[PDB]
Amino acid sequence: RMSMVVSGLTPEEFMLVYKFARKHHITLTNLITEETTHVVMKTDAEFVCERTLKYFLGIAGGKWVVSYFWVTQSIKERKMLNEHDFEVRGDVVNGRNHQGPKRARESQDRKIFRGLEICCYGPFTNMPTDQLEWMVQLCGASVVKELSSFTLGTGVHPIVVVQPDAWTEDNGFHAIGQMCEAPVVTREWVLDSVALYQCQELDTYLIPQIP
Amino acid sequence: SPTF
Ligand SMILES: [Cl-]
Ligand code: NI
Repeated sequence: RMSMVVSGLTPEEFMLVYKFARKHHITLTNLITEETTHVVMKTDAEFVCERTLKYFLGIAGGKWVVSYFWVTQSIKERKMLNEHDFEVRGDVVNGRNHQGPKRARESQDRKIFRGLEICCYGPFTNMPTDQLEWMVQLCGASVVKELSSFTLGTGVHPIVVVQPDAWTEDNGFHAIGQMCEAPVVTREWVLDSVALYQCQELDTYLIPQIP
Repeated sequence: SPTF
């Protein structure tokens, strides 16, 4: 049935969602899981939100990603206004009008990471690796833990995702192409890809690999 | 929550 988590809300706001939840017998939880069906986002008048992990895992799961205005309107009209009319068009990074969650809900038989082996390599921040990993799996990638664990052959397409920030290194990420044969890119390829729910050409995200 |  219905199970929600919220993102970007204040307690009073959260208490309103609780109110909503109790009235409609909807489950409400702290952590987003398989079962989670809705992700309630803080947005602006025009349904743009910030990009939070829950935002991403929401889209990655093709769950309902709906503006907080869904809640308050329902309350304000003693009834559940269908999710359809409160979705988030976009975010403060990937554009105010990309229909991300929309697309996602509309393509679980063809996921942006069809035929991809991804290795999240090195350290990340604000987002634990396993969550980024979970993300890409929800999009149909296959997680690989070690650079050397890539499935050789051709059937598949390998990719190394890094986040330069969390590195404070010398010969670290400029030199990944030395220990494997895959394109290397920043986390932004994934997040951007998931936001728009369109598989983004590596072009813009590749990191300089030494020979 | 953190933003990205
Ligand atoms: Cl936050
Ligand atoms: Ni190919």
